[PDB]
Amino acid sequence: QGDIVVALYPYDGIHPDDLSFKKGEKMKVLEEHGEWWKAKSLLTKKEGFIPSNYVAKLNT
Amino acid sequence: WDPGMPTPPLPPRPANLGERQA
Repeated sequence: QGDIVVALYPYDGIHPDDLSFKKGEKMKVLEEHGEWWKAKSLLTKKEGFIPSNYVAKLNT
Repeated sequence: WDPGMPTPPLPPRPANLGERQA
């Protein structure tokens, strides 16, 4: 369903809905499409689209 | 080291994926 990923670099909140995340930050994926998955910021429940490049899976 | 501030380019967003809602 929703896997957990960690940001390797800050995203860049440019869109009004994009979820901003920083490097080393942990995020929860809810629906990974094919290039931009919408994760949730553990900071305080932030939900926004995250790029499939900045963040990486907890594994590799 | 020296810099300490990396950041790869993001994806393109299929049909405004990470852009707007749908």
